[PDB]
Amino acid sequence: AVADKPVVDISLTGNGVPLYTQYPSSGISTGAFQSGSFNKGNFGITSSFTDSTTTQDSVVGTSGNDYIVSVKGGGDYFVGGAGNDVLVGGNSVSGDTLDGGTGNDILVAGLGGDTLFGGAGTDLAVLMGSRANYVIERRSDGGFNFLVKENGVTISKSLYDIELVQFDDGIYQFNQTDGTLTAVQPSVVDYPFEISASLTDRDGSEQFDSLVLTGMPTGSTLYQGSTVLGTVGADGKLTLTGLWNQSALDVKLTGLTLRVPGSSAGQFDLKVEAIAKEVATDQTSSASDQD
Ligand SMILES: [Ca+2]
Ligand SMILES: [Ca+2]
Ligand SMILES: [Ca+2]
Ligand SMILES: [Ca+2]
Ligand SMILES: [Ca+2]
Ligand SMILES: [Ca+2]
Ligand SMILES: [Ca+2]
Ligand SMILES: [Ca+2]
Ligand SMILES: [Ca+2]
Repeated sequence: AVADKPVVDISLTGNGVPLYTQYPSSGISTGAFQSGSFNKGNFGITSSFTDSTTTQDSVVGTSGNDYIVSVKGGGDYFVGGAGNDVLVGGNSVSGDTLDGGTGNDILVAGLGGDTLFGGAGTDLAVLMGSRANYVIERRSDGGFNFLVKENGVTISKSLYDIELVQFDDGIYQFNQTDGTLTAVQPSVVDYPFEISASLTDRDGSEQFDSLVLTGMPTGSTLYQGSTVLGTVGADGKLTLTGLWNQSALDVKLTGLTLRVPGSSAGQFDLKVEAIAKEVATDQTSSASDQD
C-alpha cells in the first residue's frame, strides 16, 4: 500500500490570445473572419455580401454596418461606405483593395499584396502572424508598407488612414506620421492548455486525489469550456478535484483556458502536481512557461 509516483504532462496548446473589451475584433483570427465564425452582432452587422469570381470583383456595401468577405479569393475590391464595416479579403497572392470609407471599420487583409484604406474614423487592420513578423516603411504617399514573408516570399501590404493594427500577439496603436506601433495593454489574455496524468499502479487500488496548479497570476480564472473551475488567489494556486471519472487510472483534461488579467504578469510558469493515492500519497509535476 505504497503510493507509486504517477506521470503528469502539462501542455500549452497554443499561444496566449489577448482580448480587449473595447475592440470586438480582438480574439478573431483572419480564418474565423473569412469563414464567418464570429459574432456579427458584436459589430452591429445589418447586411452581408460575398464576392463571386476568382478574379478582381468590386462589391459596394451600404450606408449601414456591412460584412463583405472574399469567399473565392482573387484580390477583390470592397467599398464599405458609411457605417462600421467588416471587410474581409482573401489569401490569394493578388491583393485585395479594402476601402473602409467613413465609420470605424475592421479591414482584414488575409495573405497577399493587399491595399487597406481605413478612410475617416478610427479603423483597425487585422494582419496574420505576430507584430514581430512585420517590417514597417514610410511611403512617399503618406501610407505605409507592411512587409511580411508569406510562403517563404516577401510580400508588401499598404495601409492608409489606419489607427490600429491587430496581430496574433495583440492590438497596437499606429502612429500615422512615423509608423511607430505601440502595444495596447489587453483586458485579459487567454492561455489554452491540457493536462494528462496516469497512475503507474494499474490494479485500481490507486486513484488521482487531485491536480494542484501553481505559479498562476492572482485574479486569473480557469475555465473548462463553459465551466468556471476557479479563480486564482494571492497564493497563485488552484486544487482541481472531480473533473474526471474518479475510478480512472488515466486523466486527460482538455478545453482548459487560463484567463489572466492584462494588468498581471506577461510571463509565468504554470506548474501541475498530479497526486496519486491509496492512504499514502505520491506526486509528480511538469511545468510550461506562458508568455
Ligand atoms: Ca501503490
Ligand atoms: Ca473574388
Ligand atoms: Ca480576395
Ligand atoms: Ca457600410
Ligand atoms: Ca465604413
Ligand atoms: Ca488578401
Ligand atoms: Ca473608416
Ligand atoms: Ca481612419
Ligand atoms: Ca496496487
